[PDB]
Amino acid sequence: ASVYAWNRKRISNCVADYSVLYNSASFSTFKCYGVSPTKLNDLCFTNVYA
Amino acid sequence: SALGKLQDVVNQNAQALNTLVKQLSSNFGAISSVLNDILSRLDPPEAEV
Repeated sequence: ASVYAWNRKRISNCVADYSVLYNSASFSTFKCYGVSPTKLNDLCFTNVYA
Repeated sequence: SALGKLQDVVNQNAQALNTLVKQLSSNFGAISSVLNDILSRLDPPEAEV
């Protein structure tokens, strides 16, 4: 979608492997603010939104 | 209220301990007041801050 109508998707009831996002070189910017990128596999979340 | 002088000292000491324990719940401007949460969420360069 365009930036004025940005698409928001809820993520819930799943086990997430974030290691495929860090180890992928396709992303020019992979920048996390309130959490370390390498600790994402060690934590549990709710209210996940993309 | 006959023994109020001793009870004041007991209440002051217990209240000082309760305030000192309560102060652990404050984050003081950090992201969290829990050290385990910070150590499990952040890399050491920002977890140090």
